[PDB]
Amino acid sequence: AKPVKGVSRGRARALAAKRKYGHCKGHGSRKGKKGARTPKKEQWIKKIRALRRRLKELRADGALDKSVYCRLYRKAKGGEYRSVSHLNSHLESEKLLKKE
Amino acid sequence: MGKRLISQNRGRGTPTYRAPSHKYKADLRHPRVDENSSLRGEVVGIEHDPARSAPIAKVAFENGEELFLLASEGIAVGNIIECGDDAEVKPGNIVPIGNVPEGFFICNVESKPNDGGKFVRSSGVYATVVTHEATRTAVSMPSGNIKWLNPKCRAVVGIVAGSGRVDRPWLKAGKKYHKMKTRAAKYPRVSAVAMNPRDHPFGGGAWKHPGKPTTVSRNAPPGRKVGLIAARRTGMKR
Amino acid sequence: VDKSLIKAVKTGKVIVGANRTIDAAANGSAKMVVLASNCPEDIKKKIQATDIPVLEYEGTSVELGPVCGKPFTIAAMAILDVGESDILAATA
Amino acid sequence: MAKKFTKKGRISRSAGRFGPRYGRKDRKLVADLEERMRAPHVCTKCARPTVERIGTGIWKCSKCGHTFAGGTYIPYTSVGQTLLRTMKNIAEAK
RNA sequence: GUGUAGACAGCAGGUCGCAGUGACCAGGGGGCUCUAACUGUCUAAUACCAACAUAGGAGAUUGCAAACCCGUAAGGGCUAG
RNA sequence: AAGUCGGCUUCACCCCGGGACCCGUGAAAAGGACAGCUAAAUGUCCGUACCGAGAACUGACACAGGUGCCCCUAGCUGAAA
RNA sequence: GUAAUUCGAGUACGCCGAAAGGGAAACAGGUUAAUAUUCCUGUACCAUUUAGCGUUUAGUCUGACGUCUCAGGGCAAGCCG
Repeated sequence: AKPVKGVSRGRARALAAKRKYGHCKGHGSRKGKKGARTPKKEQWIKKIRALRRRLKELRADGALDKSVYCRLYRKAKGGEYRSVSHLNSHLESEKLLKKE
Repeated sequence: MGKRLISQNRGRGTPTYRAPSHKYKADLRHPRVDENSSLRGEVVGIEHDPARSAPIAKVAFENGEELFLLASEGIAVGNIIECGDDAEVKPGNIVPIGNVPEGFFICNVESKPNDGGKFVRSSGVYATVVTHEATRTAVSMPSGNIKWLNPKCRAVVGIVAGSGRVDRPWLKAGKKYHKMKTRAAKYPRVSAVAMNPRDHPFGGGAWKHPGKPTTVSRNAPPGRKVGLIAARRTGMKR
Repeated sequence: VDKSLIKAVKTGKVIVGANRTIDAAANGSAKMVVLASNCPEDIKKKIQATDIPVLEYEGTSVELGPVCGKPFTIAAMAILDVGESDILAATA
Repeated sequence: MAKKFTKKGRISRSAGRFGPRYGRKDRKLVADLEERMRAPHVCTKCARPTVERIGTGIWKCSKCGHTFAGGTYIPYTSVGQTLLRTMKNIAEAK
């Protein structure tokens, strides 16, 4: 049986490495809609899950009592915070953490 | 023989005009009750009736019989429905219309006693008890006519559930198509003036018009009784 | 009565909720149980037979809460300490 | 708490799913019926607004499980309430 | 930078060509009228239309052993209404 | 001949759960489970090749049509079959 | 019923109606020129029946269900070291 002649993938591996680095992926390479390339429900799900996990860890370690935790959780569900970094920045700015 | 009309096809009973009887839940009628007897049952579920687009009540009676009943307004699961000459005149009970006070709302009214319930059965509207006499009792129908029935004729106390169903406009051909899928009625319907003369008395012509008066005699034979049948009058009320 | 009913909770021990009310009736610590117009009787006829008095409220469990200061609904409201009040006398 | 009710957005309501089809009159009728049906309805068994339509004419309480037959788009109709109040007046009289 | 991740978004600088969605793939647009509201259906094999249908509006018959209709009849459709 | 390991992703397949709609409320019956364990015997009949289509069907044809389709399809580019 | 039938609606009792609905149970490898979950090797499973050992919980559940949308977990295929 003659050897199978495959399809080599090295010149796709190099491009994949560059794309991981963030190159070869500009506007002149994008061809699907923004939304086909990044679904909005997926974006929201990851954002809200990150915020919720952050609030859960805060209330677990004791930096956040239940009264302000409820309001912060509803704020996050309402989209007041861009990300965990934004949430932490708001917490440190308005001194919501029960520092000791 | 200019072709038979849609009415003659329906009378023939072809599949295009037959009801999808397999889609229906039950032949809704009052439970059979011997002379001077009663039976009590409990409502176990409220289901949708595809043959009526109205709720129906599933009822388990004392005698081990499970039966579908025309549901009245406010009938709830777990309610005890009584059927008898001595039953409380209350919503959902099956009582003779001679024991219903004047001005009360009834539905599912038997044409004759023990008939099973004939009148006032669609979703929402009712009949009113007007007068009582020794052998006759009068009810105002949803039509507006007065019907004299035997006082022993049974009826469920209340109105039929589902009032206001026709209040929402169809809004869409397919909306009504989905309802027509469950009924024998042909949907959609071609106007007679759009047909050829072989298909209807009104068909044909260089331009659309019946060509003859649309009020037809009551004596006209089948295949000709089309348009306004034996109309007392026509037009919008003056 | 409009103020006696409020003062019974303002200056008195009560436990709201059917579970805690049934527990109080079972263990006797409740002077009585106040039940709304919508509370069943399948379990409640036993506490009726028991020496724990059963008061009937004039309104539903939804509106029993606001008159006793609770934002929620209350069906069984067994009282422990009448306090600065004679709600037991009002019941019976 | 609700949607972004823009300077012009308060007309279509739930009939915004129909676009420019079917006419303002029927769009208004359908929207009003949807609003009335989606309004909260108090349960006659527990007295709290948890009655939702489960089907054409079937209404169920999410709290106590009380299920009953009512109007097609409204749990309680004026004719049914009139009948109930007539019988209540009779019962009070006797 | 976001995200647990897959990935996605964004930035700074350098640089080549006539041309960087480089091939492939991939709306031309606007103004004024007639007509039908619209999606839909149609002369399989010359007519995909303004015709048919449609929701909406109106009228008529009939209380059910009904109106309407099929059968010579027995008996049926509408009607598990 | 090696035949040992890790990681990522995962549709269009499997399990599970939630929500919305009604305007078609979306079948029935056999069978199965709820009391069975052990050991012997029995389990008959029919189909089964091959094509399933730009040559195995159908259209008189080795016919550019039509005929069930797949709950069939690998790498790169690309939203993507 | 019909002049009558091989004709005719309905009712009663039966009986059929799906190789894509429901459904008791088998897999991998090898073997031929052509068959292979069918033959061979290995390892299983199901049904009744017989004999022994024991027995109802009985009438319930399952079979058993629409359209759209979405979460979680897994996985055939795919990809990387």
